[PDB]
Amino acid sequence: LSDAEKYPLRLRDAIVCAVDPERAPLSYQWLPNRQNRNEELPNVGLKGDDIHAFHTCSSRTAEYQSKILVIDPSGRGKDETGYAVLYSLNGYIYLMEVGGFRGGYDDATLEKLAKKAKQWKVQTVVHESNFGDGMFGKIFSPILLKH
Amino acid sequence: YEIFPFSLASRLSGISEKEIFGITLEAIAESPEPANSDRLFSLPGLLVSKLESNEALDVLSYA
Repeated sequence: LSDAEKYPLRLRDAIVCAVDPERAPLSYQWLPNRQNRNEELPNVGLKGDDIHAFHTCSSRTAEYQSKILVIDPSGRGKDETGYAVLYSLNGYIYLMEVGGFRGGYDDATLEKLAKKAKQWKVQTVVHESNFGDGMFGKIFSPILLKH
Repeated sequence: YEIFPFSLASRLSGISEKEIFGITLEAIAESPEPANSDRLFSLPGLLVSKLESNEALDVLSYA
């Protein structure tokens, strides 16, 4: 059995919590245990990957340091455009939305992305660039600004 | 993506597309700047309106 190196990434090694949009605790401590385990969330992971909350954490809370939206635009043919929403504080990175929209550079997709940039009150938009394409930023920016 | 809608401009102006490509090529021939790679790999798509099919097959076999 190759089970210890076949898959590097396990769901056991991350903290799951119902975080607050304005303040968050400043540190956490990790121990997977039957007290901390979730049992109701759907779980696609391989056998033994159990979703766990934190064990103990600080009582001191503050607002986050930085807030980013990330986009992977669709290429040739039909595929979903990917996106993600992340904040940071000290050594911790917080993940709050991931998903995708299907289409091209049509107004519906760009409208939805601009509304999503509005909804979480993000601070910077980041995207990948290749081949000297040069289109997507110039296309997207005049649509974003009204939101 | 269509930065410039050739069909709409063609219909409104009364100029065929085959002449718009000529207007572009004459301006390319007179310009003093050197061309870059993205300009060079998109010239056959404009020159292809001039060629007979028996010539375009030779261009394809060369490419």
